[PDB]
Amino acid sequence: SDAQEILSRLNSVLEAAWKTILNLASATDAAEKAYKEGREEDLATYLDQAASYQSQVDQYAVETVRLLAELKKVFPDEEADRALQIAEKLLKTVQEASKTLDTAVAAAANGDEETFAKAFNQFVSLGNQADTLFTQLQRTLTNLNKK
Amino acid sequence: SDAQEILSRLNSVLEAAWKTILNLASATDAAEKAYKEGREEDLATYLDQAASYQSQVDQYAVETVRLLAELKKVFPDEEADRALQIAEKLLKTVQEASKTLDTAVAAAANGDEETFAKAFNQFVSLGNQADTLFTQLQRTLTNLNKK
Amino acid sequence: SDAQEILSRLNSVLEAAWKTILNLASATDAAEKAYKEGREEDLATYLDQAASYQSQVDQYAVETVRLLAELKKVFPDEEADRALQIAEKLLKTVQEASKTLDTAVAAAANGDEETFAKAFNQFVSLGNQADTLFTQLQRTLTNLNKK
Repeated sequence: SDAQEILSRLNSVLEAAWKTILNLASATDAAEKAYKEGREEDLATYLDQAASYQSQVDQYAVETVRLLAELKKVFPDEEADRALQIAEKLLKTVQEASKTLDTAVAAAANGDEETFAKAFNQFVSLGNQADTLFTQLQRTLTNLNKK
Repeated sequence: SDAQEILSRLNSVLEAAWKTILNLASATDAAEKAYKEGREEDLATYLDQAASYQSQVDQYAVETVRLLAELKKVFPDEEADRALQIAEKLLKTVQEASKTLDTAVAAAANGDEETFAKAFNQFVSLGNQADTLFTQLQRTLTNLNKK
Repeated sequence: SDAQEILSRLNSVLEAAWKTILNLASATDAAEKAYKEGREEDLATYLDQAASYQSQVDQYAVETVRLLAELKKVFPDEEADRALQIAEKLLKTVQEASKTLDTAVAAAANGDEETFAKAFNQFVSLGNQADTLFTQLQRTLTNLNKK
């Protein structure tokens, strides 16, 4: 409650989430390299790291929706509803990435490399889509904090 | 990686997975209660806890598949193939539980109770299917262990 | 140092402690269920989980007492002293709960249902006393926060 704690907690969440997204991208790049190189044990380690980071991204995206949902109850205006709709789409995308990574992780564990490569590429694309939404949300929040 | 060594590592993973499953069940029961009692914010915390334990169960289920896939490489076939098939099904089921719990967590944050309830009930049912597979897997492994 | 950093730290602590109190309630519910259903290994796990959350509650209560005393020094306030005396009752209560839970853990370990049942019932009751004090504490901090 009180929009100013909410907006400040939001900025902290998004700052932590961006770091997690960067770290996830380093794990993703490492996994792709290990796959190309044929190093299956390395790939397993990098996928497990990626899965861990993705779980944190998902958690932060959940918290982001919850904070903006609260903001919208406190100050029901067009802006608040727009910011919440972006965050809800961000959450949908990151959870779609999580599902796709799960498919890829299972396929690599099973040794089904065609399923793995397809799902892993879908996972990379969804991350890039999530990044676009993340930036959009940041721009909207700039308008809501008003310096 | 001898066969006796792999089988030992498996028994330890499944021991740890069972404890996580007990934690997941307590979190699930608590969420159901908070849901029934209309404690929105309490439910949110219990869903986050369930989601964390679920991700831990999924990681153990991945590790279990990886270990059995390795066991099938040290074998010229055995009841390894059957254990691996069960484990792969267990992983698929627990990942479906993660996917449905994600949907529920998002619907709860979005304030969409119909979508929450449908997904949460799917999550619970997949947990029961996973429990059956986990018990089946333990029974299969006992026959591979030789004491 | 500076009444506002102390207040924001107290805000963070009590928010973290409320989550821990939820986790304690879920473990307690789970132990009760395992006890009623006669699943002694499940019960032993859930008592251990309860004890862990209880001790985390204890630590947050310690930290809250220390922080309120610090606030009383640089922002003397009859609400800060009110909060401190509630926080100190809370600490005494949650410690008492830890003691009775220990008695229950030991009773379960010894397989002594008559000691166990008395200790467990006292533990649940103390947890309720603590929940009430925590509510009062929350309201008092809301007063101090003075919007």
